[PDB]
Amino acid sequence: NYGLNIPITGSMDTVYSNSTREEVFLTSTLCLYYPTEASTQISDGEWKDSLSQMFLIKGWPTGSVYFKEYSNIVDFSVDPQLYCDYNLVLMKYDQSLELDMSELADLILNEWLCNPMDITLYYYQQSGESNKWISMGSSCTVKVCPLNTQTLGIGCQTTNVDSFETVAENEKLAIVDVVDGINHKINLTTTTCTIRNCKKLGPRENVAVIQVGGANILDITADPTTNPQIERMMRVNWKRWWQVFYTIVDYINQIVQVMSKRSRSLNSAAFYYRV
Amino acid sequence: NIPITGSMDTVYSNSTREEVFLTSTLCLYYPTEASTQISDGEWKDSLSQMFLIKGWPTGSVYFKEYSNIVDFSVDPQLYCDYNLVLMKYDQSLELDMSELADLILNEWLCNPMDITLYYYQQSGESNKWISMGSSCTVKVCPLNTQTLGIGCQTTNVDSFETVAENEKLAIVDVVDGINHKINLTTTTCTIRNCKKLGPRENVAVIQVGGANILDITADPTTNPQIERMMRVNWKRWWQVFYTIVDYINQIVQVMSKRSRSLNSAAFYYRV
Amino acid sequence: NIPITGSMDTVYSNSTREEVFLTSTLCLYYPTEASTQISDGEWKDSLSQMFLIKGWPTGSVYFKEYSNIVDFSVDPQLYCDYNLVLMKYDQSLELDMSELADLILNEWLCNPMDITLYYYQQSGESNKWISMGSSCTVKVCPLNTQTLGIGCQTTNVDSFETVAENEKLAIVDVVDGINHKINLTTTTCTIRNCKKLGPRENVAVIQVGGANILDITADPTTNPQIERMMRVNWKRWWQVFYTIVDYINQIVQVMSKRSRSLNSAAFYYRV
Amino acid sequence: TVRQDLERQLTNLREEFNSLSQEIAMAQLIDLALLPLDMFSMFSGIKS
Ligand SMILES: *[C@@H]1O[C@H](CO)[C@@H](O[C@@H]2O[C@H](CO)[C@@H](O[C@@H]3O[C@H](CO)[C@@H](O)[C@H](O)[C@@H]3O)[C@H](O)[C@H]2NC(C)=O)[C@H](O)[C@H]1NC(C)=O
Ligand SMILES: *[C@@H]1O[C@H](CO)[C@@H](O)[C@H](O)[C@H]1NC(C)=O
Ligand SMILES: *[C@@H]1O[C@H](CO)[C@@H](O)[C@H](O)[C@H]1NC(C)=O
Ligand SMILES: *[C@@H]1O[C@H](CO)[C@@H](O)[C@H](O)[C@H]1NC(C)=O
Ligand SMILES: *[C@@H]1O[C@H](CO)[C@@H](O)[C@H](O)[C@H]1NC(C)=O
Ligand SMILES: *[C@@H]1O[C@H](CO)[C@@H](O)[C@H](O)[C@H]1NC(C)=O
Ligand SMILES: [Ca+2]
Ligand SMILES: [Ca+2]
Ligand SMILES: [Ca+2]
Ligand SMILES: [Ca+2]
Ligand SMILES: [Ca+2]
Ligand SMILES: [Ca+2]
Ligand SMILES: [Ca+2]
Ligand SMILES: [Ca+2]
Ligand SMILES: [Ca+2]
Ligand SMILES: [Ca+2]
Ligand SMILES: [Ca+2]
Ligand SMILES: [Ca+2]
Repeated sequence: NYGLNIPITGSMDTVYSNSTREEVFLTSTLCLYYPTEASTQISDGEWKDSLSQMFLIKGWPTGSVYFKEYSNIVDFSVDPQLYCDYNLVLMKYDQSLELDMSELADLILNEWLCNPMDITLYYYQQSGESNKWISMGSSCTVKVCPLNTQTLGIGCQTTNVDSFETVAENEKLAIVDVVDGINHKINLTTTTCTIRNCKKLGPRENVAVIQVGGANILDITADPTTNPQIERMMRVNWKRWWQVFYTIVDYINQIVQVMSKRSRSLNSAAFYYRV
Repeated sequence: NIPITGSMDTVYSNSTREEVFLTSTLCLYYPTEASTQISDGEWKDSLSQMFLIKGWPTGSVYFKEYSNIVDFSVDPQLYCDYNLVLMKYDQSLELDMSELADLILNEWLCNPMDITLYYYQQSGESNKWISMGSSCTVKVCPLNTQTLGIGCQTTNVDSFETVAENEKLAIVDVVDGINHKINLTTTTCTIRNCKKLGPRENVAVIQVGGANILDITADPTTNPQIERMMRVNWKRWWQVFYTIVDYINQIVQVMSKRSRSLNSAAFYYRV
Repeated sequence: NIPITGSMDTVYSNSTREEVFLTSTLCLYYPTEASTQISDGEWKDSLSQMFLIKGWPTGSVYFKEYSNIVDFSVDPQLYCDYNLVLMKYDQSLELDMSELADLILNEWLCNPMDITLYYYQQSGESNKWISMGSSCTVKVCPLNTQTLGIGCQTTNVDSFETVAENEKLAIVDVVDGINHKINLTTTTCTIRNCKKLGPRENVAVIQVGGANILDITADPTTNPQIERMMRVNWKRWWQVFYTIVDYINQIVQVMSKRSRSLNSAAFYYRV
Repeated sequence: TVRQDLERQLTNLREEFNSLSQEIAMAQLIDLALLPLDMFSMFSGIKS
């Protein structure tokens, strides 16, 4: 009950000062998320310790820097648990992974509120532009069937799964947007892949997605009309992972000056599960 | 146009969204590969109903298949009122995609060229030559004040500087101020001297594939981004169409109605 | 409609003929026998050049051939901004010719009819049922409040009272206020419940044959010779077309712009 | 069984009421208005 209604009065003259303190941990924690390809190319295994030593001179105490290895973009998109405070995610760009990278960026860079979806028993809808559905698991073959006012499937027969429309097939992660205001019947392989009704709150500003490779393709906003460039949608140019990591360490002061530690959650899950 | 005097303390009039939905037509131009992936044919009707939920009348939406980017590039006719052009990106079609986008997104006042006889300058920065047909091959030969070619014998076509070949569409710009002798394959391709007016706000282009590459402005220095050049990632054409339908409010808000006194009759799909 | 206040002493404006000719389009619908007797096919170009002399720009005139009156009656789309329908008359085509003239000259507001389920009434003097298709054979059966047909058995279709047979187009009026059950060949012919609003300013019908026989209004009493029901005698289609061309000022003067906020999108040949 | 009758409707009968209005007086419509017509009284005298 932090009194989020009474106004706060500032002043436009006095004074530029310091931030006093905050006592819940000794200090912040930086947190790299790199693919296995970095380790394989580096061909080492004292390199995490070397990078910690090289962070120490930049001014991070030893215990603050953590490293997390993931198989690749698609295998990491499933339940991306950001166990940490200042998250960087080095995403190697690869052609045909454009929408997968956009999915992961839209998932972690923004703060989501997800409810369960019991597909077998209910139809489902979308409240507004801010409401997506997020399907995750080993294999998500999300076949939808929209229904008119009369509960007759338009372009599909509700009793014949074949007639359905496959919005996204065989994805580790799929953010699906169907038209807002029309009931749908969903069908996906509930043994492997789960699905959730996820509304989009404001942005999550612990996380910085560093596109390691090509052009600027991360379209976080599903709206085709908008395509903003966020300060955390980082992009760097690479030939070698050692060069990438060295740039990160060298410029880490700016990397954390663009983010903000405040927007953090108890659980490491990338969304608030509101049941 | 006379001066339009107006206040600054006028009150905001009511929203015209319902009126534009009720008295306009939306115009979806999609590639045939979309339909092939869809593997359906009640899908036009289903999308029309899903548009009806958003506000358009039952007939207000017109779907237009086209073969592919170049086949739509040759003679782009937009038979309707609020135009969306789905435009898939694949590599090596960057320039032709940009040419098509420029042609549909800018108005052109333009007239034919009798290549067999005359020599044609270019008036200024906003004066191109648009060549369209089954197979265009512009071969230009600049001249001098003495009407002698430079880097090109006026007789021998072999010395001409080809600046397009096998293109279904070519927006060719040459040095503005020189008389050029052109050879172009008269049977299977036409060329017309065109001048660029203001934007054709009727249209908007949704690039379905990779990064921003559309450069409507031939000028190297300026590469502006226009509200009407949307870009949306994709893996499934159902997802693309569903996003378009869901955000059709915003696309139409981006797109403004045409305003140009056309002197040439053509078929439109109005209400 | 909001009031509009105007004086009675303001000076008359200038002639708007040039502006309307430059901004509008004219379109002629003629039977195939016209081209057959002309025995030509440069004649569309010839007549367009002829219209240009009186002041219709080159693309503004559209010649839309139709096979014959009865086959044209089905789904008449008038793809234009000023419509002329040349209409040859032969005896025994009186009623169908009058039906088509009524259909196009009078404005309509139509809704679908579901013959299979509902019993349908007629709202009043301005309401009709229009059936269009390759072959319409409507068979109606009136009912009581207890759903016992008068002069027919509601279950047996033979007893039904046929009101039109094997007609491409049929505008049927029946006794207003009595429920009817209908039987019309749902695969072939589509029937719609329409109300006759005011007149259509856009279309003029040039009867080419015989007596002033058209009766647009189903009411027996009123047979008013509206101005857009023009008539002319003929022996040569060339003479007919020259007459129309020479007097095209009078014809478009008799017609006028269409003023209705439509709700059914369709192709138009506007400029 | 029976074809009991057909029955006039609003569309057929509103013109009849229009043509029936002019016979209506006014010095005693006031008395009829003053008398309170209940469900019994209003429908008591329908066609006998
Ligand atoms: C209005 O009246 C006509 C007059 O008959 C109706 O024609 C009837 O149409 C139905 C189907 O539309 C025919 O049914 C057929 O039944 C046989 C079995 O006997 C079956 O083998 C066929 O596949 C078909 O289902 C029926 O035979 C036909 N009447 C006659 C005398 O042949 C018409 O259907 C009526 N319109 C409506 C909307 O009901
Ligand atoms: C604020 O931080 C700076 C860091 O350079 C420090 O020098 C300064 O003393 C701090 N403010 C005060 C009032 O001490
Ligand atoms: C999903 O579809 C498969 C086959 O298309 C079907 O066996 C399965 O029952 C469906 N899922 C649900 C929850 O009905
Ligand atoms: C005027 O604006 C209000 C917004 O609350 C809307 O409900 C109403 O329909 C508008 N008027 C018209 C004629 O649409
Ligand atoms: C262009 O050159 C080719 C090759 O000689 C020739 O066949 C063709 O007629 C030329 N076209 C024009 C328009 O000069
Ligand atoms: C109307 O006609 C008169 C007489 O020919 C002419 O003087 C005047 O300029 C015309 N008005 C316009 C607006 O052309
Ligand atoms: Ca995906
Ligand atoms: Ca389907
Ligand atoms: Ca949505
Ligand atoms: Ca976007
Ligand atoms: Ca091209
Ligand atoms: Ca040369
Ligand atoms: Ca130029
Ligand atoms: Ca440019
Ligand atoms: Ca009978
Ligand atoms: Ca008829
Ligand atoms: Ca009637
Ligand atoms: Ca009459």
